[PDB]
Amino acid sequence: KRYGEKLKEVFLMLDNNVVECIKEITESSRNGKLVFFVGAGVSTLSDYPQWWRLVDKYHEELYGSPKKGNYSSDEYLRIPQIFYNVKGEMAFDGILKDFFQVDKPTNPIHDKILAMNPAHVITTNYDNLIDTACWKRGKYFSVISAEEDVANATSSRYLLKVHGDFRKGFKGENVVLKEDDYLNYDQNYPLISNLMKTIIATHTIVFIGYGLGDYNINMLLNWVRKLQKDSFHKPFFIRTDPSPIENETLIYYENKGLRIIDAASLIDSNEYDYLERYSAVMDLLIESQENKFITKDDEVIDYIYGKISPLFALQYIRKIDLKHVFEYDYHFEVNGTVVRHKNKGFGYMERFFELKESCDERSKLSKKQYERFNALFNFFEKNGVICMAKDAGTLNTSIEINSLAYHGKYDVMKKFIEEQSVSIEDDYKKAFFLACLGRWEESYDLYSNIILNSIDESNGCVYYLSQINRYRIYQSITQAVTQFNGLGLLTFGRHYKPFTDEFLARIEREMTNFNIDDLFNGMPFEFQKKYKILEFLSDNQFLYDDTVKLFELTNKVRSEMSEGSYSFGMSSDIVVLLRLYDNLRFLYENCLWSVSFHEFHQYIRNSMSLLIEKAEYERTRDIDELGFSFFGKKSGFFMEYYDFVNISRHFKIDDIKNLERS
Amino acid sequence: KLKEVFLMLDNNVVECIKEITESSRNGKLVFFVGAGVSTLSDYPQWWRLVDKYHEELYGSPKKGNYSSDEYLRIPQIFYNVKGEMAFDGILKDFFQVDKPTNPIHDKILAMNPAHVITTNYDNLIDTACWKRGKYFSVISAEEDVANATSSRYLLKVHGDFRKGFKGENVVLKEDDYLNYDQNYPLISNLMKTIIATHTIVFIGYGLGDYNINMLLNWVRKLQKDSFHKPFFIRTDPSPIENETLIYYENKGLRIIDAASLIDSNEYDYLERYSAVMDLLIESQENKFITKDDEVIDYIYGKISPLFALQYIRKIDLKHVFEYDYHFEVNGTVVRHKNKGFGYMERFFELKESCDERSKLSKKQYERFNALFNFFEKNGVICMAKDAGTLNTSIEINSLAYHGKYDVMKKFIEEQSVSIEDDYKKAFFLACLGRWEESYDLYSNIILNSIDESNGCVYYLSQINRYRIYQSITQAVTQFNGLGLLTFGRHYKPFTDEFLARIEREMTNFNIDDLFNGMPFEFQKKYKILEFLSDNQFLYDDTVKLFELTNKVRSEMSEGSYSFGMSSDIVVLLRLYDNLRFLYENCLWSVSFHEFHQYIRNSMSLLIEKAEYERTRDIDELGFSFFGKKSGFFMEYYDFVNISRHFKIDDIKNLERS
Ligand SMILES: NC(=O)c1ccc[n+]([C@@H]2O[C@H](COP(=O)([O-])OP(=O)(O)OC[C@H]3O[C@@H](n4cnc5c(N)ncnc54)[C@H](O)[C@@H]3O)[C@@H](O)[C@H]2O)c1
Ligand SMILES: NC(=O)c1ccc[n+]([C@@H]2O[C@H](COP(=O)([O-])OP(=O)(O)OC[C@H]3O[C@@H](n4cnc5c(N)ncnc54)[C@H](O)[C@@H]3O)[C@@H](O)[C@H]2O)c1
Repeated sequence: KRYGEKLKEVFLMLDNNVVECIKEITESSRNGKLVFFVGAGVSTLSDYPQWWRLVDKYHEELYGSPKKGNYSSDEYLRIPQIFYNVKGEMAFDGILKDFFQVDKPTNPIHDKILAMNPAHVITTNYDNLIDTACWKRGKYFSVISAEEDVANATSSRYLLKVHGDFRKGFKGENVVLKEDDYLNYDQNYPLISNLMKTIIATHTIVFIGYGLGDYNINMLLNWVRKLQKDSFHKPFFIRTDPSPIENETLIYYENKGLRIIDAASLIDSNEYDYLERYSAVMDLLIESQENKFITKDDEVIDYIYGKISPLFALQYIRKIDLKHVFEYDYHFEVNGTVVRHKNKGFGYMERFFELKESCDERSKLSKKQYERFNALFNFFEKNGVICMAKDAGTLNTSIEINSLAYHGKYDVMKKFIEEQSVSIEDDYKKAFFLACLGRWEESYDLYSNIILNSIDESNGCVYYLSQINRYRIYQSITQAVTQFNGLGLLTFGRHYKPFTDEFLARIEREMTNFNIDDLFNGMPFEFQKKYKILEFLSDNQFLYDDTVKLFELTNKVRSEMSEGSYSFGMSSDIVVLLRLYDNLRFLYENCLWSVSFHEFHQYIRNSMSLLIEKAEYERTRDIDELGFSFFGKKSGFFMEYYDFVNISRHFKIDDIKNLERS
Repeated sequence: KLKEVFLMLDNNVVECIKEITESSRNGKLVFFVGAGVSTLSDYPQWWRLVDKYHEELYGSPKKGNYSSDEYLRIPQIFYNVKGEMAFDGILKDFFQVDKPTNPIHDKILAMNPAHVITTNYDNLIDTACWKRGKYFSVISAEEDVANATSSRYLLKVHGDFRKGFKGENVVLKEDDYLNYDQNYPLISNLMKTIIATHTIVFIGYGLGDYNINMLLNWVRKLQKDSFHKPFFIRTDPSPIENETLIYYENKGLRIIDAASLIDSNEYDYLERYSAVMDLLIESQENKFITKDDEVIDYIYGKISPLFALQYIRKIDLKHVFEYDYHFEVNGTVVRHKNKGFGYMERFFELKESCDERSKLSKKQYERFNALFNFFEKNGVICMAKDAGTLNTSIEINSLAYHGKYDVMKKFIEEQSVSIEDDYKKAFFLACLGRWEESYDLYSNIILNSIDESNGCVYYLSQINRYRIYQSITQAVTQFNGLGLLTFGRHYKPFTDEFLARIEREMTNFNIDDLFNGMPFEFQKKYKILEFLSDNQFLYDDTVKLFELTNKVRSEMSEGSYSFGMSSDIVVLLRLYDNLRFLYENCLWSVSFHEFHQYIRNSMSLLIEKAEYERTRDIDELGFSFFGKKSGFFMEYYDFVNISRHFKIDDIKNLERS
C-alpha cells in the first residue's frame, strides 16, 4: 500500500528513458510480441544451486579445495571439463545429480514474467521452474530442451530451454555446462540455436537474470553485431546488480545494442536485496500495463481517443461491443447509462463525463485534445452513451434506423444504384442495395471489385466486410439454385434459370476450398487488435446467448412476486426489446447481408411471440388479482411502425395465426 | 480419369499426399515455390538473361546448357565489366513486365499453406494471394522481418524488385550467392526455422537446383533426425530414374514425380503440374475408407479420447464425426451430409454378423470390442431404418444425486488412491458444504496433474474451481449484506485471508480463453467440452423445448387426440441425458439456476400433458371402444427432480392447474 505509492513514486522518478523502456515493453506485451530471455539470477532467488557452487564442487573434488575466487568465464567452463576428462563422466553426472536433483520452490518473479503475457520465454536454465510456474498459472508452452523437440512441438508459444534440461536424466549430455558443450553448440544444437535467433529478430526481448558480462549475453551481442542496422528491435536489459551502472558501461552496452533498466538506480536497496531490485523493475512494467499510472485529463482523453478512433469507420456500434472494447472495465447498458466493472485504477470515463458536464473543464484542455473531445462527444451522442447510472434519471429511448433497405425505398435504391459512385463506401452500399433487390450476380461482381480495390487502398474494414458479404451472397445463390432445381420448376409451372451455367461454373471454380473460419486470423495483428469486435461476424452461427436469455419472459413466479432484477428497476421485456432493436440497427445500418438468413428471422419471431405472450399473461394476472375494472381491457404490449414492419417481414401466415389465437 | 490415377498411385504417392493434405488441415504445410511455377506464366526464365548478358558481353549465345557456375558467373562478369547500370538495364527490360497468375499458383493457395518461401523476384505468388484474398506478410529484405505484421510470411529469399529493378535488391550474380548469409542473416534463419517446424513441399525446382542442393547440405548437418523429410514435386517431362530416386531420397527428400503419376509429351508442363498439384493432393483431401479394418481403426481413433469421461451426450456426438451422421436421443443413427463410404453402417453390420467380426485381423478385435462396449453403454443401438422396439430407461449412479450424505462423508474420510478419487472427493465436498476444502482439493489436483495425462481432468478441475469461487463470492455477498438479517448474526463462514487469497490468485483468470490456451491436440480431440465453458451447453435443448411446448399447447387448444407415441418423450429423454451427463461426470453445473429453470419447465410441460391425457379416457372411450393406453406416472427419479428443482410457488401453481 505505502509501497504501492512508492512504486508510483519510482514511476514518477523514472527518467523518460525508463518510462520509454517500460512503454515499449508494455505495448509489446499487449501486442503479443514480447519475449523474456530469463537467466540464472531469476532462479538463484529460489536457491537453485548457483553455478559457481558446482564449479566449486568440481574444483574441490578434482584438486582438493575451493579456488581463490572470482571464477572467470574460462574457469566456469573448464573446471567442469577437467573433472569430466580426468575424474570421469559418470561422476560428473553424480555431482550434477546431487545439486540439481533438489526440488526448489517458485519465486515471485516467475509469475511476473508470465503475468506480462510473454509470447515465448527463452532460458539458459536446466531447472524446471519456469516450466512449473507456467503450469500453476495454466499457461501452456512447448518446452524445447532438445533438438528432437523443435519439430515435434504443438504450440507456437515456446519455452525454449537453450542449454538443455534434466528432464531426460541428470547427465551432462542432456545439458550445456562444460567447455565443449559451449564450443560445439551450433553443431550440436542447430535448430534450437536458430529458433532463438528468429524469435529475437521478430519479438521484443527483455533480459532478466543475467549480468552484462554473462557469456551468453555477450555472444548474442556479437551476433547482433552482424545483423543489419535497424533490421532488429533493440533488446531491453534488466540489471539487478546491487549498484548503479557506471555511466561508461551504460553507454558501451547501449551502443552494443542493449537498453539497460538498472533497478539499482530505480530503487534503493541493500547489497543483498536482489529480489527487491527485480520486483522494482518488474512491477513498474506490470502496473504500467494496467494503465494504473494516469492522473491528467489529457491522458484519459488520449487513451479514450486511441481506443475509440478505429470505430469511426462504422455507422453504429452495439452496446455489448463497447464492453469488449474497454476490456470489461465498464458495463454498457441498453438504457444508455454506463457503470464501473472490475476497474482498478483511474475512473477515466468518470473524468470524461465530468468534462462533458462542465464547459470550463473542457476549456482547460489543449486544442488538439479539444478537437479529440469534440469528435468523441459526437460519436457518443450518435451511438447513445449517457452519464453514469448514479447520475441517471428519466432516460427516454426511441428507435430510429437510417437505411433505405429497411423502409423498402426500392425506387430510391434503384436511383442511387444508377448514379455514379465516388467512394468505396458508396460502392459497398451499392452492392448491398443490389443484393437487397435480388440482383446477385451484379452484387458479387461489385464485391469482387471492392475487394480488389480495398487491399490496395489499405481499407481493411471494407475488405473484410466485403469478403464476408460475398461469401454470404455465394451461399444464398447456391441455396436458391438448389431450391429452383429441386422444386422451382413445379410450383412456377415452368423451369426458371435466373443464373447462367457459365456464371455458376465460374463462382464454383473461384471459391474452391474456401474457409471463412481463418479469414480473421490472417488479417494483420493491428487490425485484430483494433477491430476484434467484428470477429463474431465470421462465425457459422450467432444470436445464441440472446435466444437463451429469453427464458426470463417465461417466468411465472414474477407475477406473484417480481423484483425487477434485470438492469436497474427494469423488466426483462424492455431489456429484450432494446437488445432486439440494437441488433436490428447494427445489422441494417452496417449493410450486412446476414439479415436475410433464417436464424435472424427465427430469433425475431421467438422474441416477439414471447414478449406478446408475457404481456397477455401479465394482463390476465392483473385482471385476476384485482377487480375486472382494473386493467380489464389494458394492453400490456404497445405496437408501432417498427413492430409492424418487423412482423410483416419476419413472420409467416402460420406464425401470425398462432399469435392471434394465442 | 483421375480415378485411375488415384488407383494407380502407389502407397508412396498416397502417403505423401496424405501427409501433405493432413499437415494442411492442421495449418503447417509450406510450399517452397521455385522458377518453374513462374515460367508457366511465361516469365523470363533466368537463362534467358544469362544469355542476354552472354550476348552483350561476348556477342552470341552460349549454345549449351548453362551450368551451376555459368548461371552465377556470366551475370557477374557483365557486372564487373559492363557495370551496374547495364546490369540493371537488362534487369528492367526483361523483368518490368506483367504476367498472369498461372493455375498452379491458385492451387497452392488453395492448400491454404501456412507460409510460402520462394526464390522468385516476380510478384505472381503475391498477386494470386491478393486475388484469392489470402494475406501474407512479404519479407524480401532484411528489414522486413522486424516490421512484419502477421504470422504468415511470403519469404522471398532471393529478394524482389519491389523496391526497383536494381540488382542490389536481388540474388542472381555470384557474389550475391557467396555472401548470402552475411547479407541476409535474418531471412536465412527464418527460412530454416520454418523448414524445421513445418512440412516443406518444394515445387518449381529440379533435383539439381543450386538451392535445393544447398538446403540438403544443411539438413545433413542437422544430423539429429530432427527434420521432417521435405517432399519434392518433380515435374520434368521424363520419368525420374531409380538410381537418383534412391540417392536423393537418402539425402533427405520425398520425390513425387508427376511424370510417373501421369504420362505426357515433352513440353506438357501445366499438365504434369496440375495432376500432382491438385488433381491428387487437393482431390485426396478426404478419407480413404475402403476396407473392413480401416473402419474399425478410424472409429477407434475418433472414439478413444472419450474413454476418459464416463458418459457422452448423444447430441454431442454430432460434433464428434463432423456432422457426418445424425444421432437421435432414442439411439438411432441417420445418414446426413456423408458422401463417402458408410462406416457406421458397416460397423452395425459387423455387430449383427459374427462371421464379419471373425474376418477382422488380430490386434483389431479388441478395438471392436471396446467400441461395442462404449456404444452399448452410451445407448447407441443401430441405424434408423432397421429400428426395432426402442425402450426407455433411467439409471443414474451418482452418489450425490441420491442424497446419501453419510456415504459421501465416509468416502471423503477414506484415503484416495488416484486423481479420479480426488476429483470425486472434491465434488462430494462441494455438495456437502465445504467450499474451502473443495477449492483446495481442486487446486491440489491442478498442481498434481503435471504428469502425462489427457488434460481432461485438469480442464474440468479448473472450471470447477472457477465455479466454486463464483459461488463463494455470491455466498459472501448475500452473507455480509443479507446473512445478518437472515440469521440475526454476522456469520463468517470464511476468513478474510482466504477470500483475499482466492481473489488474488484468479484475478487474471478468464474462462473465455481457457479452452484456447490448451494444446492443439486437446482441442481437436475434446472439442465437445468447449461448450461446458458457457451457456452454449444448453442451447439446442432449450430451443427444442420451446418448439415442443408451442406444438403441444397448439394441439391442446385444437383438442385433437392422437393414437401414437407421445410427442413429449424427446423432452424427457433429453432431460435425463443431460442429468446423467452432468451428474456422472462430477460437474458443478448442476447447481446453476438456468438448469433448474429448464428442468422445471420440462417437467411442468410433461405433467400438464399427462393430466390432459388422463381425461381423454372419458371422451374418446365414451363414444367408441377405440382408445389408447399409454400414459405418464410418477416415479422416484421424477419425485427427486421435482423436490430439488421446484419452488413452493411452482408446485402450488401446478396443483391449481
Ligand atoms: N564465480 C563468482 O564470481 C562467485 C564465486 C563465489 C561466490 N559468488 C557469489 O555469487 C553471487 C552472485 O554471482 P553470480 O555467480 O550469480 O554472477 P553475477 O553476480 O554476475 O550474476 C548475474 C545476475 O544474477 C543475479 N543474482 C546474483 N545473485 C543473486 C541472488 N542471490 N539472488 C537473486 N539474483 C541474483 C543478479 O541480479 C545479476 O543480474 C555473488 O553475490 C557472490 O557472492 C560468486
Ligand atoms: N539449360 C539452360 O539454361 C537452358 C538454355 C536454353 C533453353 N533451355 C530450355 O528451358 C527448359 C527448362 O530449363 P531449366 O534449366 O530451367 O530446367 P530445370 O530442370 O532446371 O527446371 C527446374 C524445374 O522447372 C520445371 N520446368 C522447366 N520448364 C518448365 C515450364 N516451361 N513450365 C513449368 N515448369 C517447367 C522443371 O520440370 C523442373 O522441375 C528446358 O527444357 C530447355 O529446353 C534451358
